[PDB]
This record gives sequence, structure tokens and C-alpha cells, in this order.
Amino acid sequence: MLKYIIPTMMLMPLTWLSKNSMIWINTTLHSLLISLTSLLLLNQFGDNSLNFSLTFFSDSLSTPLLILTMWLLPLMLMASQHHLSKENLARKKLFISMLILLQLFLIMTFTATELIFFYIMFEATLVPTLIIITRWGNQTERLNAGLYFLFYTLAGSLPLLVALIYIQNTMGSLNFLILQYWVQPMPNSWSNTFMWLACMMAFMVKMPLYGLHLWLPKAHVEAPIAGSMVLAAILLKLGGYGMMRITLLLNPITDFMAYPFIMLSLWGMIMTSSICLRQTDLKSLIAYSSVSHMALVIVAILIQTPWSYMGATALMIAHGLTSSMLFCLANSNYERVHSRTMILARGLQTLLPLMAAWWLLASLTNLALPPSINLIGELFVVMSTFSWSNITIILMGLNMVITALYSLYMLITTQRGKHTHHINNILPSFTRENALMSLHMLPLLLLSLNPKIILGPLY
Amino acid sequence: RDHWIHVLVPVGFVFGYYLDRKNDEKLAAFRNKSLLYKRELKPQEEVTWK
Amino acid sequence: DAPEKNYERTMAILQIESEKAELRLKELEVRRLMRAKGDGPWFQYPTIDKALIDHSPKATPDN
Amino acid sequence: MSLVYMNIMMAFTVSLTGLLMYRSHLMSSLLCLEGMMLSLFILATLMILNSHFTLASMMPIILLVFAACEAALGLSLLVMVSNTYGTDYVQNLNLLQC
Amino acid sequence: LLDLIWLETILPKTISLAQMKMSTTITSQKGLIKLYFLSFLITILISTTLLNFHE
Amino acid sequence: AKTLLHQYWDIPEGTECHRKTYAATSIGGASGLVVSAYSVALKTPTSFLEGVARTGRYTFTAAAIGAIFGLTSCISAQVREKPDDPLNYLIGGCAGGLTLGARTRSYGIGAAACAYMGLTAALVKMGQLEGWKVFAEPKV
Amino acid sequence: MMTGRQARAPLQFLPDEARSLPPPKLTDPRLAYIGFLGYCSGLIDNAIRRRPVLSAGLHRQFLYITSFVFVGYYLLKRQDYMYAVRDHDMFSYIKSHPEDFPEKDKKTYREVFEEFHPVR
Amino acid sequence: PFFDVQKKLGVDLDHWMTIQSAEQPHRIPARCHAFEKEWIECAHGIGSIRAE
Amino acid sequence: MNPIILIIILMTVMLGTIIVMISTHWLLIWIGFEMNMLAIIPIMMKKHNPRATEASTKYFLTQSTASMLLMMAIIINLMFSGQWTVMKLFNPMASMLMTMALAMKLGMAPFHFWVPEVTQGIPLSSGLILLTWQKLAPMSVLYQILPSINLDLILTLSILSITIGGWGGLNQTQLRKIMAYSSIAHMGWMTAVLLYNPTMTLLNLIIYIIMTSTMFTLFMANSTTTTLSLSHTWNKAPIMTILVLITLLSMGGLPPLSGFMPKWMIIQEMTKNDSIILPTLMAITALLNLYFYMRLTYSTALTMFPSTNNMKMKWQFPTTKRMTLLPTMTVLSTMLLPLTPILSILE
Repeated sequence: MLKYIIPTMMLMPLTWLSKNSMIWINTTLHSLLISLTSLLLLNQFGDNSLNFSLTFFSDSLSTPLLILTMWLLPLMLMASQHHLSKENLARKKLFISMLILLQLFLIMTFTATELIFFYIMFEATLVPTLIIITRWGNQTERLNAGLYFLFYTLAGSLPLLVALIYIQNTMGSLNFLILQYWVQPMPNSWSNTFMWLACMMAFMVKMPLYGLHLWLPKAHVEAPIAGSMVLAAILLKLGGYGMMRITLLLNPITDFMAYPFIMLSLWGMIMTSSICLRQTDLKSLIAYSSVSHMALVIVAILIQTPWSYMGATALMIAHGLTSSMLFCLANSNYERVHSRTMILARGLQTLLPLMAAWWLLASLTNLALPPSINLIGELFVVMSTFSWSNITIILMGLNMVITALYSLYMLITTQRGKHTHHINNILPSFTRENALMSLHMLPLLLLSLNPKIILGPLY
Repeated sequence: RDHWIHVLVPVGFVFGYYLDRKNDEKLAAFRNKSLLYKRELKPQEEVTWK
Repeated sequence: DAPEKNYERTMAILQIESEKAELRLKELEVRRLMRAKGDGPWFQYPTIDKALIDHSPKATPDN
Repeated sequence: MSLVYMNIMMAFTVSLTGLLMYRSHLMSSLLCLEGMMLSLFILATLMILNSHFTLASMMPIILLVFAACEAALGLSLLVMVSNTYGTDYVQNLNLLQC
Repeated sequence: LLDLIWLETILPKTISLAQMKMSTTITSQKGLIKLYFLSFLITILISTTLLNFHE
Repeated sequence: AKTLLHQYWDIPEGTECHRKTYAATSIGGASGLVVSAYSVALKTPTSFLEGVARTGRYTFTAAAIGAIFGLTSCISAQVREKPDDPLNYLIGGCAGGLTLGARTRSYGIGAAACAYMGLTAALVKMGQLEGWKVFAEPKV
Repeated sequence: MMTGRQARAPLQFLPDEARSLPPPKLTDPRLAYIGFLGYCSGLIDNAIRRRPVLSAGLHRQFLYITSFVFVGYYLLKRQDYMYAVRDHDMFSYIKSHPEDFPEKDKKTYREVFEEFHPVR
Repeated sequence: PFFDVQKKLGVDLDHWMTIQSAEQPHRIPARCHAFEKEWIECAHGIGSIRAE
Repeated sequence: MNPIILIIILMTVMLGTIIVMISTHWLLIWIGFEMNMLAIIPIMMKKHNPRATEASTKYFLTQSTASMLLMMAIIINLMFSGQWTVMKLFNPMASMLMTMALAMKLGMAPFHFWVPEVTQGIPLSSGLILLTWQKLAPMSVLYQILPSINLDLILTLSILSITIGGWGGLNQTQLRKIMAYSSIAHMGWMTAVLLYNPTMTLLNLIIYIIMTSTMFTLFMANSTTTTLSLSHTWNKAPIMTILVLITLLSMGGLPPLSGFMPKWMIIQEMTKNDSIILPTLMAITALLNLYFYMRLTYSTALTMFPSTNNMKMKWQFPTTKRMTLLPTMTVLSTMLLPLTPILSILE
């Protein structure tokens, strides 16, 4: 994995030794080269994972998350270079250093063979994200946002640490490859009940679980654009990755420990999607849509069938691309009208038609239009939850109504109707902005041609 | 070199790639010893993989 | 990588990590036994050195 | 154990509760502290003389000397406190609550 | 009602108010040496008679 | 006060309700006396009568919490015929939390103390069942 | 734990039996990381005194690197010595107490019955 | 951290007053010299856990 | 103070602690504590104002009380053992009295009440000595007497110190009281692992001393004793805000930093001994410490508070203060977690 870790670290002298006019160009270029390099992780086998060393491995779960992570860094640099144009040069380099450091922590979060090293990289991701939100977020509430993001995580993750160390004392190892063969069944007891909660609640916070989700519509809203891109696209998926690894050790107790959380997710995706119908802040609407989409990934991981894991990893990759694009579109309107109020700037298709086409494609992927990988993940989770219980289709199908309703309402409010008369600073779309939208949307649509690389380890 | 900064990330790839290959020789205890893939060595061959 | 290379590299990784796990379990059991019994090289808390004792004839005989 | 040790320990606990329950004066606290020292002297001395433990006979002297030096330091602190407020009242020493 | 009030009320707000209240009770000391040593005496009496930490 | 906890836990659940109620009342009274001791220590009352009023108030508050806890736990163990069940101490801890809200004359403190003291008493029952250790002896 | 082990010969940073052990290589990645920490200390020393960070005081940066590598080499020697002592004591205690460490009969999975739990 | 400087340098700073069975002035015995000698020679080297 | 007299007095503080660390006789332990207290009283009265005299008087009273309790524990040990060896104690009453005396010298709760007052009353360099060097001698005595330390007492002191030091720092705006309550919580973490593995006690002590010396050296380098004067640091020395940011995130125990190293290892040693509830509640209680550390990072590094006009004069003058070992301490307090297995050198 060290052929990816070392160039990601070499981005640090690359950004700190660059000429002052070259720090976006150089980091964008070489992060795109690292992202091109990331496709060598697609040496996956039908039986074995790609096991590099004692410290690092990559199966078909971690590989698309790695490719998406390494792809998101150039797009974050493109998204962030405009609103940091007037910034001090050293603070600009510190911002890029926090993004590079976050990429470095993420790529060895997903490839960590041993679970306590997964824990340390998983929690190490908090510090650059907290710094990016509280230092380069725009408003006052970022400070409060930085507290919620910090303290819902750690209150969930410090019982995980203890739990993992307990497994270290019980199994003798936290190697996931060893734990594939030495896993013992976890019977019904109170000790194993709180073992289950300590193993699961940190990832439940990261997803987020409904009812634990309150950090997200502050953290993703108050963040700068690169912060929101990495929070929605990658850091939510640390929870899903960690659940898919940790539920190996939690059988068969999961078969009744999942029942409350499944309810919290199945009703929660009804709630948060409904919340999106009455959001006045566009970026808050995109955040609540992320909570609603990750509720399906929670249900799919908890019912733990092959179809549900395939749907959940497809939905994680698809939601990463779609939610990152939606935050970038909302930012492209924020960088013109300087307000996140969705009803403010209307009729934007009359003024910005190609950006309206990007809004259309991102809305269509948000509502899971076939054959997008959004629909592939959505549909496969719906198949597996119908097999779990046939009544879930009600809460599934009603969700797909509301998901359509808030996706097009967002599209109707901002793009359609009459333009606002008094707003006259709607600049034509920059090449950087359309480029950012296309670098989200074109890989997302090309993955429909060959979705087997985003279907995870039990494709 | 006038563009010496554009080799930091590529050489950091190559060196990183190098270390990965250098790690494989430290994990070669079961080279040509698995029950699936053990075989007799071909002529002018000393290892089955490097 | 060849599948042979990844396969046998995986076997080397699994052997190393299983040996480390067995040594950690043995280390826990050894620490438990040495703290319980006190007969090992660990958990040897100090007692008084007997080389400090004067063995000379004292002023009174009955000692 | 022997009957005098009960009273020397009880003297230590009486001077301990005197030193742990201030009335007003810092000097009364220093007197209870040196009463604690005096009882430690007597208890050490009775043990060491009873045991005929010869080399520890110099121990209570050392216990006296250090602690009286400690007492000297305490008196100096009291005097500097009394050079600030006019009295040695412990209720004047409350500036460090905020 | 739920995701601005009650799911905000039960986990983060009540925890934050509880830690604030405990913080203000711990740090409301009047700076008096007399009261701290009286608390030390009560500590020793609870440790000996009530908790038996000397047995 | 370690023997107070022993004479609480020696009696099986749902067998002798009056002595379980009295033992939990005595545990609550001892905790109230400790809180009252540090309370009149670190915060000087304005008089001796105010000090004994604070002491009696805190002692009767914690003793009523303990009494209604032990009563509700033993009655819920009797009427459900499930002695080894932490839902009984969940109900008892919520009854003690409602008692702590009734003594402070407020409903919000009552609901908060219901939830947290019920979950705490449930955890104490689970720790008595599975043998969970808080002050664990060093073994390795 | 091992404090009575190093009590017959006290205050030895590296005892004489530590010389039976192979020393860390000078290309030890832990030692390279300690040298990196020395380089970071040199950069922070230029930064807090408002010197140019990469350029000023190369002699001072090199003494930072050298002093950290020098201390860290002996720290790694003592680290490897103490883990070697840990394993030596473990193996000698297992060898001297066979009644506490019996050889467990390993069963193949044709005899081992595991309960099946269907995911349905 | 009991840094055993006295054993390292071979100096006797305070071992002489430590026990009653040590070398006393004029060979004056303690009253429990034989009992302390027996308990020290019993418990020597076997560690405190076995000595209890 | 005369610099020669300052050197002799600081060497006497060091000599008292060293005598505690090297002696085999209980009287010399007690003498080392007496020598240390006597020598450290002038370091606290260095600037001659009534707050320093009050702090020195409170420090004298608590340490003298602890010294008398220590001597009574020594004397009871001499009753029930006839000897003076610094080893396990031979009576549980002497063990309780010595554990109380050492907890008073450490300022562990509920004997914690002098530590914020005395730390606030004295200068930053003498509070640096009080929070780092003065922990070394009682922890070494606790190290040697752990076969006789009552478990319930030391764990009660540990959790009570962690909870009280967590809640105490939440209400503070003075930096010295923040460091004092942080000290109380970290000493609770050190004594909690003591009977299980005292090597992790030494690890937590060393990492705490490095991080606390880093924070005091930053406060001395910026002449800041309040939160609101520390908030001016960005407009004067922007590198110092980055250093206080990374050091305060490390003191909160956030990985990948070095202050994550003790507590993790402490949990790693407390779950081997089947204590699961206790390191769990300890780690959750340490989030209080992280909260007021984050408060300081918000006011200092992550936001820009308003400055004053006269700050423009201080832009023209460089820091002539000897910031002794501050880059080394800043690196060791933050980047040491990849070298976590170095802890075996403390065995």
C-alpha cells in the first residue's frame, strides 16, 4: 500500500515547496496522477483478497473506497481554490496540507489489516476534518459544529477501542485475516450485548444512524466545500466499511441486536427524506438526503445478506459521487449569491443552462434513475430487505416516492420558475465549475457500464 | 533541473513501489510451498516468484 | 501480482500473525501464573538482603 | 500492643484533628502541626528504646531537627502573611478562589 | 419536534447542561483553607469508618 | 458500608420485600450522610439549624430514593416472577428517579433521573449477573 | 513486572547479555523516523525564532538530526533488549512449568460440531 | 523509580540503619535480633509474594 | 533572587527528589520530601506578592500535613515490622496513611483543593516545576509500595481525580488553573494503572511531563496566563498558535498524537485484568478534558480573536526569551505514537 502512501506524503513537500502561483496546479496534477495510479488496486481475486503485507490489504470493499478517496482530492482542490483565492499563502498551504493529511489517513484507514490500526487511522481522520471545518468554515456555527462532530464520534468510538482491545485479549489478534478463520460465535448474553454496542455504535454515529445524526446537518453545512465533499463522500463510509468488517465477529447476536437500529433506519429514512421536503437551506437539504441514503446502507449491513452487502457498497460509492456533486452545485450558487437559502436564487436555467443540465443529472442520480449505480445499490438493498421481511417494501417504496419529491423540488426551486429580479450577479459558469461537475458526473455514469468493480467482496 | 518539483510524487511512487517489492521478499516463506501451487522448478529457474 | 504470489504471501502473513497471536495468549497466561505464584522472574518484589545481617558475637549471648 | 502507644497515637490523632479543623489563627494550626511532630517523636522514641535498636536512636533527633526547620519555615510564612493583613487569620488567605 | 428539539434534547443538550452544572458545583469553592482541611478530615473519617480502607 | 451492600445483595429478589426496602433505604441514607458531610464541609451553612436542615434534607432525599428503588424493584420481581431480570431494576431506577424529581420539585429532573438511574440500576443488575468487575483485582 | 529481573544488576541501560542480540541497523525505519523527528524539531526551532525555516542554521538542523538519531539508536537497543528478555522469561517459564501449559489436543472440523445460525 | 544508585556505585548511604540485625555500635543486639535474622534469611531472594 | 542562590535552591529541589528516588530507608524518603518542600518554597515566593505568599502558605500546610501522615505511616510500619526498608508496608493502616499522604503530595482528589490555588498563585516557571518535577518523588514511592496499596482506595482516588479534574477545568479561563485540573485528571490516570502495570504509570508520567512542559513553555514564551491573552497570539506569533493547537489536541489524547499513547496503553493494561467498566468510564470522562482543551484551541488557533492597536509595536521586536527545548518538546508531545513500543525501555 506503500506505493500510495508515499506519493500522498510527497504531496506535502510538493505543496510547501511550490511557487505561490503554482500550489493549486501542482497538487491537482500530482493528486490526479495518484488517482490514476489507484486503479492497480483492481487486482482482485474471486477467493483471496489482495494482501500486501502484515499491515495492509485490499479486498473489493476497500478498493472502490480507495479509488473514490484518491479521486476526491483533486476535485476538492478544484472546488476550494476559488473561495480561498484571497487567503494568506501559508494558510492556503495549511488547508491543502489538511486535505493531503486526510487522504493519507483515509487510504490506510481502508487498507488497515489490523483493527486497532484501523481504529487509530479512523479516529485520526477527525483532526484534519475538525480543523478544516472550524478554521475555513464560513459562519459562526462552525465552532459549535466542530464540537458536535468531535463529540458524537469519540463518545461512540472510545467504547469501540476498549472493545477492540478486549478482542485482542480474547482472540489474541485483531488481524482481520486471522479473525476470518478464528471467529467464534457470539452468544446471547448481556456482556455480549454491550460488546455488540461497543463494536457498533461508533460506526452508527459515523453513518449516521437516525437519532444520532444531529452532528451531520451542522458539520456538513458549516464546512467549506472540500470539507462537505469529503464528509459526505468518504467519512460517512468509514462507518459502513467498519460495520462490514466488524460484523464478522458479532454473529449470531446481530440477528436480534439489529432490530432496534433497523427500525431507526427504516423509519429514519422516512423522516429525514420528509425533512428534505421542508428544508429552506439547500446545503442542509443535501445533508439530510445523505442521512436518508445512509439509512439504507445501515439496514443492508445489519441484515447481512450477499445482496444487501453488494447493494450497500454500490450505494456507498454512488452516494459519494452524487452527494459530492450536489454540494459542489450548491456551492456554485453560493459563490454567486452568498446565501444558502434555496428559495432565494430561482429560475437559474434561464441564466445558467449547462449548470442546469448538471443539476438535472445530479438530481436524476439522487432519485436513483436506472441504470445508475445509485439505482443498482438502491434496488439491491430493496431486494434483500424484501427477502428479510416483505412488509419493508412499504417503507422502501414510500421512501422512493419522497426521494423523488425532494430531488425534483430542489431542481424546480433553484432552476425553474421565474428568475429573481433583484439578483444580477449571476456570472456565467466558469470552466472550473463545469469541470468539477463533469469530474463528478462522468465517472458516476461510466460506472454503470461496468458496475462489478463497485459491488464489493462478495460479487 | 528546471522542473525538479514535478518528480517528488512520481519518484515517491517508484520508491514506494520499490519498497512493496522489497517487502515481498520478506514474506516469501511459503514460496513454492503451498499445497495449491507447489511444483518442480523449471530449468534456469531459482524461485517461482519474486 | 500473480495469484500464486498473493496466495503464498497471504500464507506467510497468516503464519506470522497466528504465531504472534499465540505468543500473546501465552504471554497473558504466563503473566497470570507468575503474579499468582511469584515463582518466576517477573513480579519479584524486594525483600531484605540477608547480607546486611551482622553475624558477629554480640555483647549478650542469647541472640 | 503496649498501653502507652494507644495514648501517643491518640495524641497524634487529636493534634491531627486540631490541624484539620482550623478556627481562625494560622499560629494555632502551626501549633497543632508541631504537636503532631512531638507525638511522632515520642512514638518513634518509645519503639526504638523498647526494641534496643541502637542505630535508630539517632532517628528521632533527625525527626526533630528537620521538622523544627520546617516549623521555622512555617513561622516565616505566617509572618509574611501577617505582614500583609495585620493578623494571621486564615480567612484572609482566599484570593486564589479566582 | 424531533430533529431540532427532542433528539437534540435527550442526547447532547442534557449531557452538556449536566457537565456544566457539575463543573459549577466543583469550582464553587470559597478559597478557604479551613473548609478544605475540614473536607480532608471528613475524607479520612469516611475512608476509615465508612469504607474500611485501613483493614 | 461494604456490609450494607452485602446485606442488600444476600437476599434473593422478590422474597423479603421489607428487609430489601430497609437495606436499600440504609444504603441511600449512608450516601445522603456522605453528601451532607461534604456539603456542610465545603459550603458553610449560615447556622447550625440550617446545617442540620440541609443534612436531614439530603439524607431523607437519598433514603427515599433508596426506599422507593428497593420497594419498586422487589414488587416488580414479585409480580413478574422473574428475580434475575434487569427490567425490574430498570423500573426501580425510574421510580428512584421520579423520587429524586419529587424531592427537587421538578418534572424534568425527574424524567432525566428516571432514564439515567434506571439504566444505571439495570447495568448494576447485569453486572451482578455476569460478574462484571469495577474494582478488578490485578491478575496478570 | 520485570523489575526484579533487572534488580540484581541495577541501573544498566544495556546489560552485557544485550550484546548477544543483533543491534538495530542504521537503516532501521524507526531510527529514520527519529531522525525525521529531529528534522522537524530543527524546522520548529527555525520557525519559533523567525528564521527562514529550511535555509537558516543547517549546522543546527544537522545537530538536531544527529542528536535524535544518536539517542534513538540506544533507545531502540534497549527496546529490543527488553522484548527479548520478555520472551526469554516467557519461554523459560513455560519450559519449567509443563503442568500449567499442556499440549491441547487439536481436533479437525470433521469432529468439531459448530452450531449453524441461518441468515434469513 | 527506585534508581538503585547505592548498589550501582557500591556505596552504603542508608542500608546500615535499615534493619535491627545489621551491624550495631559495640555489637549491641536488638531484642528481636534472632527473630529478625530468621525472617530475613527465610525471605531472602524468593520475592515478596513467596515470602508472604 | 541571586542567580547563584537560585541555582543552589533548584539543585536542592532536585536533590530532595533524587534522595527520594535512590534511598532504601524510610527516614531518607521523608528527608527527601522535607528537603524538597523547604527548597521549593522560595521558588513559589519568587516575585513577592500576596498571591504567592498565600499559595506558598497553602502549599506548606498541605505538604507538611502529608509529611506528618507519611512519618506516622513509617512509624506504624516500624511497629509492625521492626525495620525501615522502602518496600511493601506491613500494616494496612500504614498503607492507607502512606497512600493518603502521597495522594496529598500529588494533589489527587479529594486532596486536590490546593493544586489550582497554588498553581494560580505562583509564576509559570514555578508552576511548571510544581506540576512536573514535584510529581516524580511521590510516584516513585507509590511505585515501590504497590504490593501493599489497597486497590479500592487507589482506584477511588483515581476515578475521583479524573472526574473532578475533568469538571474543574470546564469552568476555568485562567491558564494555570486549566493546567492544574488537567494535572489532577492525568494523575488519576497514572494511579489507576499502577497496581496493574506500573510501567504504564511511568509512561503516562513521562508523556504528561513532556506535554505539560510544552504547554508551560508556550505560555512562558508568549507571556500568557489567561485564555484571552493567549487569544492574541495569532497576531503576534502565528507559529505558536499551531504549536498550542497540536499540543492541546495531544493532551486530549486524540490519535495520531502522542498523548493518545498513555491512555490507550492504560486501557490495554486494564482490560487484561478484566476491568472493562473502569477504563471505559475513565476514557469517556477524559472527554471533559478534551472539551476545555478544544475551547483553548478555538480561542487561540482555530479562530482569530480581536487584537489591540499596541500589538503593532510588538511586531517590531523578536522573542528574546530562551524557549528551552520547546521545538524538541513540541515534537515529542505530538509525533511519538509511531514509536509506542519504545515504552519497554521503562520496564
